[PDB]
Amino acid sequence: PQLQESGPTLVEASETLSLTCAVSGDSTAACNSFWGWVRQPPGKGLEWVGSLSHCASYW
Amino acid sequence: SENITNNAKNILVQFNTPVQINCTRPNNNTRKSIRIGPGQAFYATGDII
Amino acid sequence: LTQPPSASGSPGQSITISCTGTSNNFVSWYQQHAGKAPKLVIYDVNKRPSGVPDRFSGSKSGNTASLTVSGLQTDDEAVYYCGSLVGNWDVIFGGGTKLTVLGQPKAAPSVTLFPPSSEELQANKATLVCLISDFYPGAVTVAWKADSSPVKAGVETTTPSKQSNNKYAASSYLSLTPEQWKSHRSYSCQVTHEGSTVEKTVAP
Ligand SMILES: *[C@@H]1O[C@H](CO)[C@@H](O[C@@H]2O[C@H](CO)[C@@H](O[C@@H]3O[C@H](CO[C@H]4O[C@H](CO[C@H]5O[C@H](CO)[C@@H](O)[C@H](O)[C@@H]5O)[C@@H](O)[C@H](O[C@H]5O[C@H](CO)[C@@H](O)[C@H](O)[C@@H]5O)[C@@H]4O)[C@@H](O)[C@H](O[C@H]4O[C@H](CO)[C@@H](O)[C@H](O)[C@@H]4O[C@H]4O[C@H](CO)[C@@H](O)[C@H](O)[C@@H]4O[C@H]4O[C@H](CO)[C@@H](O)[C@H](O)[C@@H]4O)[C@@H]3O)[C@H](O)[C@H]2NC(C)=O)[C@H](O)[C@H]1NC(C)=O
Ligand SMILES: *[C@@H]1O[C@H](CO)[C@@H](O[C@@H]2O[C@H](CO)[C@@H](O[C@@H]3O[C@H](CO[C@H]4O[C@H](CO[C@H]5O[C@H](CO)[C@@H](O)[C@H](O)[C@@H]5O)[C@@H](O)[C@H](O[C@H]5O[C@H](CO)[C@@H](O)[C@H](O)[C@@H]5O)[C@@H]4O)[C@@H](O)[C@H](O[C@H]4O[C@H](CO)[C@@H](O)[C@H](O)[C@@H]4O[C@H]4O[C@H](CO)[C@@H](O)[C@H](O)[C@@H]4O[C@H]4O[C@H](CO)[C@@H](O)[C@H](O)[C@@H]4O)[C@@H]3O)[C@H](O)[C@H]2NC(C)=O)[C@H](O)[C@H]1NC(C)=O
Ligand SMILES: *[C@@H]1O[C@H](CO)[C@@H](O[C@@H]2O[C@H](CO)[C@@H](O)[C@H](O)[C@H]2NC(C)=O)[C@H](O)[C@H]1NC(C)=O
Repeated sequence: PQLQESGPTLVEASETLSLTCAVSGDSTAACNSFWGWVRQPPGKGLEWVGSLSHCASYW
Repeated sequence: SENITNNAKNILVQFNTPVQINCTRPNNNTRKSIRIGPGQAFYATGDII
Repeated sequence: LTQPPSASGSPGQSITISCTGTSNNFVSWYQQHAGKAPKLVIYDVNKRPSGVPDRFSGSKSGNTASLTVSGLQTDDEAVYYCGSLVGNWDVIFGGGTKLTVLGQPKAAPSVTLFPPSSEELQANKATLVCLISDFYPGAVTVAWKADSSPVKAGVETTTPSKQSNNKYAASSYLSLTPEQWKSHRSYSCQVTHEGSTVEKTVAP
């Protein structure tokens, strides 16, 4: 299982930051785990971004 | 009712307005589809997610 | 979640780092080597993952969660973060605890404070830099004050880095306006290392 991040390393202010992770060795369809992001500002602590999953319920 | 004063006979009722009822299976399931051949395949109940 | 800023130990000794604010059992700890990605060393409190030594054990008493590392070694030197589920689905992380398994010997930090220059004031800019070095462990918090009251604005502090002599060093940058620099006579810079603090002050 390997996670490879990709996208612009340099973005201008007030613009839209876009990043894409490419998974290898596992399926995003799998209901065993959620997929999201965690950002760590330079020389600072870990901050949670968010995660989602298509594996739903009846509502 | 077939016989009303008789308590042994059931009483059938007919509604005016229909009553909304919801019945769900709050278990999201999977099918194993195990192979008990030749040619036959049984559908087992897998784990509940 | 509140995680202690620093933690130190000699090889073979056992270290216990705490975390508070966890009302649930969803507590988890992480290990991040400097210049690398974080790795999960524990989950569901005490339970261990694959390829993780027995010497890492999680524990939670009351509202306090605790990690314990016995038999310290070189590869254990890193920053340790704790995290847990909160409320409905949100998750938070602590400030993290920096644990160092560096070679001997322990030593008090050293502070050298430089006031803005004359050429710098000509650019209508004022910046004071605190230089802290030669300390163990490698985690130090820095504070700023003006005359008496503390300064909460313009503070930039960065994670320390190891030197050639194996002693850690860090620098905090305070950028303000020249108006408030000439008005307030003295500027104090407080550097807190393992409880004890080291202070420096400069006035024009
Ligand atoms: C209960 O639990 C189950 C799990 O047990 C949950 O089921 C999961 O539900 C999610 C959500 O729907 C599914 O994701 C969808 O995937 C389909 C494609 O599915 C096929 O491919 C999957 C991947 O296969 C690959 O990986 C596997 C594993 O590694 C590998 O083995 C395989 O070889 C291959 O390499 C397969 O897993 C999948 O199999 C499933 O279905 C089989 C029957 O087909 C069944 O036999 C299997 O057992 C298995 O269950 C299948 O082969 C995506 O197409 C789909 O994306 C659309 O749908 C979602 C909502 O469902 C939507 O949010 C997306 O935006 C997207 O909708 C857009 O695209 C559509 C066309 O692609 C289009 O029709 C839509 O109108 C829409 O288009 C519009 O919007 C977009 C922007 O959104 C716009 O760009 C367009 O222009 C347009 O305007 C889903 O992502 C899982 O696959 C499924 N199964 C599993 C195992 O996870 C279930 O959700 C739970 N809850 C309930 C209530 O059931
Ligand atoms: C659909 O469901 C409904 C209910 O859900 C079913 O309705 C049931 O229908 C059955 C009929 O099969 C009823 O049983 C019969 O009841 C009648 C009437 O009994 C009542 O009234 C009697 C007299 O009342 C009058 O006199 C008094 C005194 O003055 C007065 O105060 C009153 O206001 C009124 O003016 C009472 O004697 C009687 O009380 C007795 O019975 C009670 C019930 O058991 C009991 O609780 C009391 O304590 C007391 O013991 C009651 O209040 C009965 O007359 C009739 O009896 C016949 O059938 C039984 C078998 O069940 C049999 O053993 C008897 O011998 C009798 O058969 C005589 O009459 C036949 C017809 O004429 C005749 O062919 C026979 O040969 C026999 O006659 C012979 O003997 C007499 C002397 O004994 C003689 O003169 C003749 O010449 C001849 O030799 C039944 O018990 C149920 O009551 C009723 N259900 C309810 C809740 O009421 C219906 O069946 C269902 N239908 C379908 C299709 O599903
Ligand atoms: C129902 O019991 C079976 C075992 O009889 C479980 O299947 C095992 O699941 C574990 C995961 O913890 C695997 O390590 C084993 O290899 C599995 N064994 C077999 C024979 O499949 C199963 O997980 C249980 N129900 C579920 C799916 O929750």
